[PDB]
Amino acid sequence: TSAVQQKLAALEKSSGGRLGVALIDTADNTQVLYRGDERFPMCSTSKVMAAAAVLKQSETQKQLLNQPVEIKPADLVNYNPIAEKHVNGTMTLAELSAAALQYSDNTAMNKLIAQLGGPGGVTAFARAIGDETFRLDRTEPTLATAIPGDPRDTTTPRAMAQTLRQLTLGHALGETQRAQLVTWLKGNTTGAASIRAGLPTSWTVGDKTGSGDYGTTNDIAVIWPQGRAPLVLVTYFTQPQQNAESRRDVLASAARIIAEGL
Repeated sequence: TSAVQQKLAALEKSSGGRLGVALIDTADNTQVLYRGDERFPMCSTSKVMAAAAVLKQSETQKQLLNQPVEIKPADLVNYNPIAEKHVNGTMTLAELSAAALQYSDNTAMNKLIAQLGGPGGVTAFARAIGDETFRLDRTEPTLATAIPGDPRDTTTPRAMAQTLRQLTLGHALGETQRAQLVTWLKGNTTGAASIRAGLPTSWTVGDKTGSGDYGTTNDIAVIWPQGRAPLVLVTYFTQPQQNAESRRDVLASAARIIAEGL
């Protein structure tokens, strides 16, 4: 048990919940894992796979991001901060992807899932890029029920870190697509209290957060320190009480521990 793992375990013990961490240090290809093969509910971190899948479609359908998609009243779900602005109108697939990734818009995620043929089409893209662990089973909002022990809509911290690496640093997408995905993740508006809050302020970050029932609080990030090779960090957290409060501080603290542990 490494020093870093002792500090993560102590964090977890202080928190009352269950913590999952994976780091990939791309310089050494070194990894640090904490509960690294346990399943965790993904909640909105799954939007990264869905958006990536659509980007993969756009490598042959070249104007696909420009395609208008009607937003109907009946499309609206539980959390639609961008899409309620465009009801009885349209949004493009790039707009929908941005809304999903940068504001965690759930109606936008559902449009991405639809474009891929259902939750199975998202899982199909994960299997196509090598990830045998991720599984998306539901649409929003039910994918975030985060019920303890439920395998639906889960991944592991190990798998998700490998996937995020392959998507943002490793050629799973076309270079136009990848740089889109990076732009989007760097532009996330919902991550300031999560991984970003635990990292040196000179480091550039792209991230996607997630949140659900059972106080589920997640973040996945690609990290570029100035001076050294980038890192991928995945932090998942979930709690025993169905109505538990969010704990983005845990994710920040987990990130600080990994950053100080390099």
